[PDB]
Amino acid sequence: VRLPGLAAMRQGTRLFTPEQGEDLREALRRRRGSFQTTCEVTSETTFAAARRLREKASALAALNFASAKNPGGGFAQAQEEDLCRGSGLYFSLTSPQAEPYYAVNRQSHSALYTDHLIYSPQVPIFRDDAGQLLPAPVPVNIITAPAPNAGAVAQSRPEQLPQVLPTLRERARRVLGVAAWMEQTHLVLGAWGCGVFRNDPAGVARTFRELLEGEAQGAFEHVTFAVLDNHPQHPTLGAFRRELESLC
Ligand SMILES: Nc1ncnc2c1ncn2[C@@H]1O[C@H](COP(=O)(O)OP(=O)(O)OC[C@H]2O[C@H](O)[C@H](O)[C@@H]2O)[C@@H](O)[C@H]1O
Repeated sequence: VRLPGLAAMRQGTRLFTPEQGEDLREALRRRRGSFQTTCEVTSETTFAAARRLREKASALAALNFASAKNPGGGFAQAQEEDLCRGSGLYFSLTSPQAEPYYAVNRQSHSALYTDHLIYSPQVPIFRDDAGQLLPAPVPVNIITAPAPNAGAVAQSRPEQLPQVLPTLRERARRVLGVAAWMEQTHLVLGAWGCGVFRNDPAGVARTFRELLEGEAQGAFEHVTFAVLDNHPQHPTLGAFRRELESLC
């Protein structure tokens, strides 16, 4: 039997095309300065921070560290795979209205990818990190967007190297712009493409904080950076702790 909430979420899945970029900027403009934004940095999984926040959250959204080319990246240790094995996210990402995001990214033939985003609303979370069922499913909105593949740019098209950071900065701006357009109050962010995509975890942490300090200042109630780091040296998490300290 089909799981509860899957059909409503798949039916409501929506694509933001790159020609909507100024619609998303204006939504950020219009929402600037609405609250006192509290921003933590934690050790939890994206979905752990989600299930924590949901009882305080009018409008909960979390960022999927997405593959540009096939839904779920084709599945092993990555965040998007965490989200799919424990939620109905995959049923949304394979929806018909989302096909253009995967189709155009493939035709792009560029490691920086395009500026399409997938908004999946009310995605049921069914399991915790240990993998056990949940009493009741807890729903979360998911913005899906690929960070530029810094690793593939360096190994395949170094000419685009100077474009990695601008690309990541404008794309992060559209992610917050989607969240503002959908009037979301609580954002679960993280180490967007600092694992398999090889981006510099210091760079994405400061790019986030720059926008949270400028264009997106006050735009959301509560931002949670849920950076999972199992490596003993803890360099990813330590980069977001270090870089987000002034803003909290
Ligand atoms: N379950 C998790 N929950 C929260 N944070 C996590 C989790 N797993 C890892 N992190 C942290 O988030 C950081 C980045 O996790 P990554 O998934 O590599 O995102 P990307 O930007 O590199 O590219 C994702 C690609 O890899 C996949 O194949 C996708 O399909 C894409 O093709 C990790 O280093 C962790 O510190």
